[PDB]
Amino acid sequence: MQLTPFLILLRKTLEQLQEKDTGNIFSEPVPLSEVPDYLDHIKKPMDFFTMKQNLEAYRYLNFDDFEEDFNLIVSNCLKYNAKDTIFYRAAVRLREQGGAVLRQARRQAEKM
Ligand SMILES: CC(=O)c1c[nH]c2c(C)cccc12
Repeated sequence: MQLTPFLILLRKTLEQLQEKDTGNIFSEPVPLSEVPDYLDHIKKPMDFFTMKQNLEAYRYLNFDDFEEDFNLIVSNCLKYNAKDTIFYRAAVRLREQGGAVLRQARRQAEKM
């Protein structure tokens, strides 16, 4: 399949995922200066800005590459934050709502 339509699709999909994160809690890396124990629990931080950089660096060449980093955003947040927090529930909401975005986008990629 052709590269350019695939990257256009991933850009649109990433924008749709960011729209689901209405608090923008996943827009940029977790600020390690404020959370010095974060790396004690989380081996690979991820966020939507880093995903955009990876996309434009041609690091995502199949849908799994892209969805893996999305899943890291969600799983890191569930792991680090207590269940009774807004942050934890925001990851649950993103998993549910972003999952639906991802399933339709993957289907578009399969038509290529
Ligand atoms: C997504 C996430 O876990 C966080 C985003 N910002 C945070 C902050 C500021 C502290 C702890 C966790 C987070």
